[PDB]
Amino acid sequence: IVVLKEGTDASQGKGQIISNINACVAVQEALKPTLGPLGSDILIVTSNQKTTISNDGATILKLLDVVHPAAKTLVDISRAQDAEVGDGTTSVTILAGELMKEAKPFLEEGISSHLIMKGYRKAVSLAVEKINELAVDITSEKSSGRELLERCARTAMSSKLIHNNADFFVKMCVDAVLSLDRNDLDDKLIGIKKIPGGAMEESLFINGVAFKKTFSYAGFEQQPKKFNNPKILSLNVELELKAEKDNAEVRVEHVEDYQAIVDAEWQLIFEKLRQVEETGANIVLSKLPIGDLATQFFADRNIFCAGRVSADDMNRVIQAVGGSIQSTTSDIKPEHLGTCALFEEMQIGSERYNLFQGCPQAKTCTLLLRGGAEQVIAEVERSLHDAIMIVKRALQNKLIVAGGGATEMEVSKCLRDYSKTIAGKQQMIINAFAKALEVIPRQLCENAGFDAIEILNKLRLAHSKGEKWYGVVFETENIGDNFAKFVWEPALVKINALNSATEATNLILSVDETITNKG
Amino acid sequence: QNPNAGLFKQGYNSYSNADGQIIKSIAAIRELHQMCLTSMGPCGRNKIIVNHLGKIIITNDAATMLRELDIVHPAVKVLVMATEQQKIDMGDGTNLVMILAGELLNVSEKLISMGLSAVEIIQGYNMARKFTLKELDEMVVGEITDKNDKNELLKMIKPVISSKKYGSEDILSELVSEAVSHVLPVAQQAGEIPYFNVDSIRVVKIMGGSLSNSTVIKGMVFNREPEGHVKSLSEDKKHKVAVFTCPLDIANTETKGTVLLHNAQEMLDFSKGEEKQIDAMMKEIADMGVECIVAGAGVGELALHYLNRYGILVLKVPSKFELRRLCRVCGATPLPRLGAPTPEELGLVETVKTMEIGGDRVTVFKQEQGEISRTSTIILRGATQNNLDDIERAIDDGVAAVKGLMKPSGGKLLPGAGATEIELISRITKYGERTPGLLQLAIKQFAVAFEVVPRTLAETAGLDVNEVLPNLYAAHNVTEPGAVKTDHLYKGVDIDGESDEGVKDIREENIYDMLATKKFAINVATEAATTVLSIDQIIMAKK
Amino acid sequence: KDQGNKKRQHGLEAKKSHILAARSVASIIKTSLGPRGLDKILISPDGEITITNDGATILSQMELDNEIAKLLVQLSKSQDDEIGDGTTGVVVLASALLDQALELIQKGIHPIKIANGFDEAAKLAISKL
Repeated sequence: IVVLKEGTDASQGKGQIISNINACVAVQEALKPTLGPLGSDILIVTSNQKTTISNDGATILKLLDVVHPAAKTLVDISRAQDAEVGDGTTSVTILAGELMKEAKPFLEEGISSHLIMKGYRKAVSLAVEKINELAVDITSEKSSGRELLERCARTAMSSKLIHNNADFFVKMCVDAVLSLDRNDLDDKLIGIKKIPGGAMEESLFINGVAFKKTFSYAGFEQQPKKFNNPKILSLNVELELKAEKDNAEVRVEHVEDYQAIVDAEWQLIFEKLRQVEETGANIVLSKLPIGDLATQFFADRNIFCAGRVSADDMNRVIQAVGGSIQSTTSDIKPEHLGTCALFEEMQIGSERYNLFQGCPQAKTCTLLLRGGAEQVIAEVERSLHDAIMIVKRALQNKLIVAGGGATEMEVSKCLRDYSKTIAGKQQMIINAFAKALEVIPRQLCENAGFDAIEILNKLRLAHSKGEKWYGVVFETENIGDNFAKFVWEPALVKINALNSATEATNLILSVDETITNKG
Repeated sequence: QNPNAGLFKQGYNSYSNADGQIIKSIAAIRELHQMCLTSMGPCGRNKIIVNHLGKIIITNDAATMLRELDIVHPAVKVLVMATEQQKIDMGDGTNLVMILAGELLNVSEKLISMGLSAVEIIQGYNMARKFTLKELDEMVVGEITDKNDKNELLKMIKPVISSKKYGSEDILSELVSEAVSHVLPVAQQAGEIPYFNVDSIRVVKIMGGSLSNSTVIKGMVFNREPEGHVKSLSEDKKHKVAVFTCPLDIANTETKGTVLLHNAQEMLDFSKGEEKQIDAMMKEIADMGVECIVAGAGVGELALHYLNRYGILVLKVPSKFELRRLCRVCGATPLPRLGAPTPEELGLVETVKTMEIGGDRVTVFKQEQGEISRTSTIILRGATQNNLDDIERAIDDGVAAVKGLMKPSGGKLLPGAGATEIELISRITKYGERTPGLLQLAIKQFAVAFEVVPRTLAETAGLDVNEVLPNLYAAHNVTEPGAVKTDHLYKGVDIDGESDEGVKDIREENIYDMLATKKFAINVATEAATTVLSIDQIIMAKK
Repeated sequence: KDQGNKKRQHGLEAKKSHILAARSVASIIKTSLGPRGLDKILISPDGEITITNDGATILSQMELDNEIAKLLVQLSKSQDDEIGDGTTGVVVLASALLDQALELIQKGIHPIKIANGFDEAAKLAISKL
């Protein structure tokens, strides 16, 4: 009659560890096509009904929301990969899951997982030491300031639809990173706006901030769109004649009183409307719509206004001209105003776009992209995001290691020799760790269409011949040196990946039982 | 067609004891016993606990598991209550009670299958318990002088960090021992007033850095910023602090006293009223020597203006739980009214400043070598927020383990790492064959039940049980030509991650178990095993 | 959260299901492509019955949960603003490339080589026109 769990499912034993292994393979198998710049993209449909397609492991695992506890640990460690580094969230989960696959036959042989986890901790400790030996300090050495940024951005943009126009896109990509303080570089500070229509090579770089120009209200052919030093005013409240929401009940029996209450509704609005002119600002920006009466009164005094501007764009305006948002039109102070070097409304893409240009106080920028289709430009923007992260980390981190299979093979190469000196179960565990490091160069060839059998075996040949820098060429299929091909990643990525993947692996291998309470 | 007999109560399922119901009760414990076998030890395993609120929890401590599990069966429920007996009176040894009491019932199945009466089984363990407690008093090797030195505290804390957080054992030991020595006074020949409360050590954490960058503060740290324009106090000694329950504003009535507004003429008088009254009250506070005012409630705008001209640091603590421990450092008392900072309610603080911890600015509360503090703070740093929270749970259990070092005979120690359990095997079996009667059956099996502790640590460490265990038995069996026995009391169970021909000694790493922890664990494990053996049947009713 | 109501198509059986699903949606408007093409009866959610061969109307009136077919709707949505008369022609042409891609998958050719193959195929055909 009595029950221990009161109907709360709890399972233990070696079968629970196997169930944790199958969960790590399921998460790995989903991220395998998303590994590498040429890797395939995953189709994810969230319960929010927003269909997204991306290859970035961070965004992928955040939108899946896997309830499985052992599989959720691989998601939590991927968010740590997005925190400590921010790049490589796809490879850290695949490598951690591969450690679960290589530890599966050891569980059937009767080898305890604690000796397996202890073997990885000694393997990573030797692996990080080899990465420090593979860390090459380079700043001005055999490279200039311009060639270091350009030649590294061309490789990230290679094998893409932008390959032919890459010469123009590297110039805007390098100038985008140099437009910000090299001490603190944030990808969020670089704005990117997609412009439908037009040629890809005609894209422009804006030093200031731009937005969509969502103003739908009539009164056009006025309010000149080109200003030299406009005074930008950030507004909150609603200046439209006929208001959005509220109202009032007024009972009057006279005809002159009918026109009076209509003029009263006008005078109450015109009061705060005239206070905008008393500030003497040429640009009026508000997150709420600016009605026909307001845009007409601004047209007579030659004041430009745009309503219903996104909040994300208004925050960049504050970071551009150094202004501030004031709630009312009365108390507006002079320091809340701001000014740019040039203001123009561009018709590029058969659509009107307001832009601020030449802001000396701007901590952010905006880069416009053009193309024949909105989906193609989105691929250009994401291929640019991969190029920005390489250019950004090049200045922030001067210690680099050869990527694209180069470093992955050298770490796996030496640990096979280090395992010869160690005897016992730890020898087969280190050999399994070095074998688990072979999944990274493998999936890079499988996702790009290259043959995994020939290229990997040929890579194991020349790399064993005394040259440590041989990677996998992503352009023309062959083995080659990525140090010459300029495939570069900082040493902190390879160190934090081996530390985070083994950590998440050690947390899952240490779980004998999963207790889930229902309620 | 088939009638029913034996159940006269109501429609139920009747379980007679002739079917081995007492064995089925132990079998239900064996399901839970195997859960604790992967817990104890630094090589133990962590269990994923999904809370009923949809929260993921991964921890080694089994007391959290039993708290999240809802128990019905009595033999398991008594072990849960027995775990609370070990959890309330001590902050360590919870896995010792669950594993030992489970094995005592496992070896009892051989006596039950033999036909030995349950009462005669209980009588055997009770006589063997008195033989064990007599040995546990003689198993004591060293004892701490209560010098409270840092190195002396490391000897106690080092084995406590083990079995919970491994690899941080040496790093966390320097962090915990420093915080204990701050709130632990050095005194002797006084047993009237208890010392070292659990609340004496506060633990905070922040993302970033690692355990190497962690620091220990001699006082409590507040997360809130110095709202007032005075960021920190001066270098003058003994700054007076004031804790006010009433918010900082114009003087009001203790009962109600809500300010109402009617006409704009009153608002002009309310402004000037708050200007003169606050400036009059805050000036008298500064004249009495109080440079810091702790406000448990809100602070007005004019209250900030006048205190900044007097150089008084404004510090707000809306949490009443932090104010309770705050009174244990300086000694200040909260005042329900405002304007009368009685010097008996005023405290003393050496230093109040603002430090940057993990990128965020925090205002601390601390002292240097004066007006001894009963509350300390451990600032933890780490890259993983989940693992950093588990370190906090390991430190909090380490603080409650130092509580066992107080007056109730906590200085004496016994060899740990499975060294004590092996010697008790030879001592009890010596009493088994020596004591005549049927008790020799249960007494000898009582010593065999201690073989689970060395075997559990060996199974979790991946070591061969067919090797370490028989070598550990021969390690304590020697022939000494004399009364005093020698050679080796120090052979334990081996923790190796890098092998080692044979086993090591306790004297090398100084890893031991406390007497107050071991002696209390034996009493709880036997009473829990006695309770299960005392139940030969169950009775239930319709809910 | 909510492990149920989540399906995953990956690897072998995913590529075959994607092409056949896009073929069924394309086979709808194949017979509607031309000057002689056949009409269809479309029923609005309010109950109004309309008969038209316009592809922009048929693809918009059709409510489908297929994500691969939603990409076909986005294909006709972007070209409708640019042109508007190639609605039914671009989907049949794209599905014809998918039908030939499915045959290449069965031959052992990776989808990346197929995508790079159709890319050089368009650049060559544009130069000829």
